[PDB]
Amino acid sequence: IVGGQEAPRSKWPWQVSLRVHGPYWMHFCGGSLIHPQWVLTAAHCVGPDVKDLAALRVQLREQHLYYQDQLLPVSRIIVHPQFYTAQIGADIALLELEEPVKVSSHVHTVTLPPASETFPPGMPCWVTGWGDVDNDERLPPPFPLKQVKVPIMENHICDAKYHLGAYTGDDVRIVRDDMLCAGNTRRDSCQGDSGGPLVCKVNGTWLQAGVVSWGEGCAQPNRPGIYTRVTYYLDWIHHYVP
Amino acid sequence: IVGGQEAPRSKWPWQVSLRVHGPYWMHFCGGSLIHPQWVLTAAHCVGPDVKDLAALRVQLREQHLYYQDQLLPVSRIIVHPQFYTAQIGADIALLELEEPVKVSSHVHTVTLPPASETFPPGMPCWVTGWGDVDNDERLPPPFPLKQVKVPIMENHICDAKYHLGAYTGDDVRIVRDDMLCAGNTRRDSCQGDSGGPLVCKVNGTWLQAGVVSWGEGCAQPNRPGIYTRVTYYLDWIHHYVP
Amino acid sequence: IVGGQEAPRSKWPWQVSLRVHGPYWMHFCGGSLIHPQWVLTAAHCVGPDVKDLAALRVQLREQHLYYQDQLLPVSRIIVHPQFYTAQIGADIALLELEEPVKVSSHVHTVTLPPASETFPPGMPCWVTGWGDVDNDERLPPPFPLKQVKVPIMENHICDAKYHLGAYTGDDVRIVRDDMLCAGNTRRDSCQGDSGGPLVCKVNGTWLQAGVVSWGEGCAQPNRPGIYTRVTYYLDWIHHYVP
Amino acid sequence: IVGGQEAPRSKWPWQVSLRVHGPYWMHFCGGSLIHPQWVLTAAHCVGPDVKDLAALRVQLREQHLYYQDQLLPVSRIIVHPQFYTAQIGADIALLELEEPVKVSSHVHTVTLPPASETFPPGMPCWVTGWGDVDNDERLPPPFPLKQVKVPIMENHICDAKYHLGAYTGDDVRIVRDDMLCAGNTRRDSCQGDSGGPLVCKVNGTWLQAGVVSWGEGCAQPNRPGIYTRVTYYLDWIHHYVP
Ligand SMILES: NCc1ccc2c(c1)C1(CCN(C(=O)/C=C/c3ccccc3)CC1)CO2
Ligand SMILES: NCc1ccc2c(c1)C1(CCN(C(=O)/C=C/c3ccccc3)CC1)CO2
Ligand SMILES: NCc1ccc2c(c1)C1(CCN(C(=O)/C=C/c3ccccc3)CC1)CO2
Ligand SMILES: NCc1ccc2c(c1)C1(CCN(C(=O)/C=C/c3ccccc3)CC1)CO2
Repeated sequence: IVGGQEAPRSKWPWQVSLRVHGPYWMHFCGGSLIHPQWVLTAAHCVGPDVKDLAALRVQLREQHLYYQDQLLPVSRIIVHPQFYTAQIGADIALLELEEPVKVSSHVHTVTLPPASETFPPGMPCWVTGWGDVDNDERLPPPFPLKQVKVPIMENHICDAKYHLGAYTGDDVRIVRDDMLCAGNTRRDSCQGDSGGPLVCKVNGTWLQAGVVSWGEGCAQPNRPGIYTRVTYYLDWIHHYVP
Repeated sequence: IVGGQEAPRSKWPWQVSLRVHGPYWMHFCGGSLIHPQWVLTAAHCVGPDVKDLAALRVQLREQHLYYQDQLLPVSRIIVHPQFYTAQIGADIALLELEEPVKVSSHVHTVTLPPASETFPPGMPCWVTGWGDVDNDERLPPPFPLKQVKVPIMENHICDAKYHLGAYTGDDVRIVRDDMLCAGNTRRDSCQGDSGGPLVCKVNGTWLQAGVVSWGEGCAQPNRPGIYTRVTYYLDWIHHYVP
Repeated sequence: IVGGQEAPRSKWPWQVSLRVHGPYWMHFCGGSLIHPQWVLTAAHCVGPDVKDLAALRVQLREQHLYYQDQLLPVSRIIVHPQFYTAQIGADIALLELEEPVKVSSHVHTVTLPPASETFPPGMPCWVTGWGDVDNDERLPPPFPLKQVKVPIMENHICDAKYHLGAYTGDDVRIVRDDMLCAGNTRRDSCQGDSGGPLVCKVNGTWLQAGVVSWGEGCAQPNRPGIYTRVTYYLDWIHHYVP
Repeated sequence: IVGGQEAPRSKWPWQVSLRVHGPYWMHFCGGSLIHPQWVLTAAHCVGPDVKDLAALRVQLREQHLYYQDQLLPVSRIIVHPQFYTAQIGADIALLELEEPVKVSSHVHTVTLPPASETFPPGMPCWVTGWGDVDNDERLPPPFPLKQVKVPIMENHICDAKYHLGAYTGDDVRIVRDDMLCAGNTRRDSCQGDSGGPLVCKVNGTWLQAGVVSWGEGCAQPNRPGIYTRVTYYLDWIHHYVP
C-alpha cells in the first residue's frame, strides 16, 4: 500500500493473506472473505498456471503478518476461464476453504455490491493490504496491515490517462469494461496488495467494488491503480458461492 | 539463445543490437536490418511507454558484443499503434536510422517474406541473438552472437499446448493469428533475444518469418517460443519502408 | 543461530538487539545487558568507523524481533581502542544507555566470569541470537529468538583446526589469546548473532564466557565459531561499568 | 581503477589477469609478470584457504578482457606463510606458470626494486587493472585495461589519515611497515584490481613498488589505497624466483 497508514484493528475484518510454502509460509497476495467458506482474490495470484493446493494456505485478518499465524487449508481453487494475463482481463479467482470459518467480530465477510452499483468518482473507497509501500520498497517488519483512501475515476478517463505518454493508439482500449480505476501519485496499491479488496462505503454499507489487479508501477503519473470490477463477475461468483 | 552454437562470422549479416544509454551503451534487445535505413524489432523493446531517441543507439552485426562498437543514432521510433503487451499482440516496431547504412561485407538486409509464406513445420529456421543462454542465465563474455535451429510448430497446435497445465479455457486463444511458434525444450530464444529475427531458408533464400516476442520462460515443456508473424504486418511495414 | 531452536520465553533475559536507523529500526547485531545501564557487544558491530549515536537504539529481550519494540537511546559508545578487525582482536565494545533500565524478571543482567575462569574443552555452553540460520540463510519471520548448545574447543586445538586446508604457517596464530572457540558443523553462531553472548553454566550460575565475534563461514568443517574472550577484557570492562 | 583512463596498447606489458573456472573463465584479480615463468599477486586473491590449481588460469596482457583469451595453466601456488588477512599483512603470493612465457613485445616482465628504494611522496606512480571503476560500480564492457596516476603518501601520514573518523587508538598502527599508501579521493585502485602492479618510474626505469592489497572502500576521504610493499618481501620472493 502506497501512502496511507496502519489500519486500526477493528477495521477490514474481511481481509486475508495468502501464503506459499517455503522456508516459511510467505505472504504473496491478499484476498477477501466473502463467505464463511470462500475467499475472493485475483487470478494472477494463482494462475494461469495450475499449482499444488498443498503448497497454499490462507491466513485470516491479522494485524501484523506472521505474528500469530493460524493457517487454513484450501480445498478448491477456481480461476476465471477467461483469465490469461491481467491486461487482457478476467483477473478474478475463488478459493474454497477446507472448512467454514468461525465468523467472529474481528473476522467476517464483506458484502458484494448490487449489479447496479457503478462506483462513480466521489465515492469514499479504501484499499488495504500488506504489499510494498512504494516501487521496489517492501513493507517493513513487523508488517502491519495498511489502508489508503483512493479516489475513483471513470473508466474512459483512466483508459485515456494510460494513453498519455504511450505509443498505443488512442482508439485501442487499455482499461477494459471489467476493470475499475482508483488512486493517484500519492495513494495506490502495489505489489503484494494484489488480490486484496477495494471497498466503498455505500448507503452505510461497505461494498467490495474491486480486486487489486495491476497497473504500470505504483503511484506513477497518469497510471492509476487498476482493479477487477466485482459487479462484472457477480454471475460467475454466484455459480460457486451461495 | 538457449541451445545452438556461436554463429559463424559470415552468417546473419542483418542482425543488429539495440543499446540504451547508461554507465555504458548496454544491449537490451536485438533487431534486423530490413532496409539500409530501417531496423525491424519488437514493440515491447521500445514501448509501450514513449522513449527519448537520444538514449537509444543501434549497433550493426558484431561477432562479439561491445568489442568493436560503431553506434548509430536513430531519427524515428515507430511503434505499432495496436501494441500494448506482447500477449495481446502487434508486438512490432520500426527504427529509422539517422543515416542509411552502406551495405558492408558483413552487413546486408534480410528479405521480408511474401504474404504467401506460412512457414510449415519441417522448414529450416534459425533464431539469433545475444540473449540469455537459459532462464536467468546471462550470455557470458565475450558475448558471441548465438544461433539455434528451432522447429516450427503450427499455431493451432501451439495454442492448445499453451493451455496445458493452465486454468485458461480451451475457449480462449493464447497464441494469436498474428503470432508464430517455434522452439522446444533444448532450442529457444530468451530474454535479450527479443526484437531479434527468426529466419527460414526457402528456395535458396533467407526470409524473416518472425520477430522474437515472448513465451512462458525459455525452453520450457509445452511452451514454445512465440514470435510476431511478419507476414501479418507487411502492409504496416511497407507503409514506412521503401 | 545454526541448528538449535527457538528459545523459551523465560530464558536469556539479558539478550538485546542492536538497531540501526533506516526504512525501519533494523536489527544488525546482538549484545547482552551486563548492568542496568550498560550493554556488552562486539566492537565490529559498531566500528572501527565512528558511528552516529542518533542512528542507534537498543532493544531489550524480545521473543520476536520487531513485534512490540521499545527502543532505548544510547548516550555513549565505547569501543576498545585496540580494535581494528575481528581477526586482529580486541573485538569488544560497551554501549551506555541514556537511562538505567528497570530490571524486571524477564530482563536481568548476565553475570561476568571471575578473572580466572577457563571454560574447559568439551564443556557445553549456549549461544543465542536472531542471526542467520545457515550460510546466506536469514532467520524467517516472525524472527523468534534462537538458542543452541555449542561445545567449547580449547584454543590450541582450535587454532590447528584453522590451519587445516590453509597456507598460513603453523607457527602463525589464527585463534588468539583473547579469543575463544566453540561450535561444530551442526551447531554455531552466524551473521546477525555478532555481539551476542556465549554463556556457560558454572556451579549453578550462568556466566558470559564470550562475545560472538567471527569465523570462516558458519558451521563449516574445521572452522568452529570464534568468540571474544570476556576474561581477557574484564579489567577494561570494569573501568567503565559500575 | 577509479578515475584514470584506458591504457595505451603498448604500456604495462607485465600486467596479467587471474581467472577462475565458472560459466566462463572470470577475472577475479590482477598480477604482474616478474619473470618469464613467475607471476606476483596478492595472497588474499588465492588464500588463505588452499585452492585447486586446475581451477585457475593466468591471462597475459590483453587490451580487453575475454576478447582474445590465451589461458595459461599454473604449476604452483606459493602463498607467504604469514598471510591470513590483508589487514594483518604479508599479502603477497607467487604463481609458477606450468611453462615459461615466450616474452614478445606485447609481454615483458616488470623490474623489482632494490631493497633500499623507499618510494617517497612526489614520486611518479601508476596502478593498473580491470577492477571496479568506483564503489560497487563494475568496469563496463568491453573491459579495457585502465590506468591512473596515484600520489604516494608516507606510511606514518597514511596511518594518521586512517585514524580520522575511527575509534581505533592513536597508538595502534593500522598501516604497517610491510605496507605502502597511495591514491586520493579521485585516483585509487579498487575491487578486482587487487594483486595487480603499482609501478613507479625511478631513474628512467619502471619498478614495481606495490601489490594492490586493501583499503576502506575506494577513493573515500582519508582512506588512501593500501599496497603490499614489495621491497619488504624481496628475500622471500628470491627464495623461489631466479
Ligand atoms: N498500483 C497498481 C498495482 C497493484 C499491484 C501490482 C502492480 C500495480 C504491479 C506493479 C508492477 N507491474 C508493472 O509495472 C506492469 C507494467 C506494464 C507494462 C506494459 C503493459 C502493462 C503493464 C506489474 C503490476 C505489481 O503488482
Ligand atoms: N522463449 C520465448 C521468449 C523469448 C524472449 C523472452 C521471453 C521468452 C521472456 C521470458 C520470461 N518471461 C515470462 O516468463 C513470461 C511469462 C508469462 C506468464 C503468463 C502469461 C504470459 C507470460 C517474459 C518473456 C523474456 O524475453
Ligand atoms: N560462526 C562464527 C561466525 C559468527 C558470526 C559471523 C561470522 C562467523 C561471519 C561469517 C562470514 N564471514 C567469513 O566467512 C569470514 C571469512 C574469512 C576469510 C579469510 C580469513 C578470515 C575470515 C565473516 C564472519 C559473519 O558473522
Ligand atoms: N582502494 C584500495 C582497495 C583496493 C582493492 C580492494 C579494496 C580497496 C577493497 C574495497 C572494499 N573493502 C573494504 O571496504 C574493507 C573494509 C574494512 C573495514 C574495517 C577494517 C578494515 C577494512 C575491501 C578492500 C576491495 O578490493
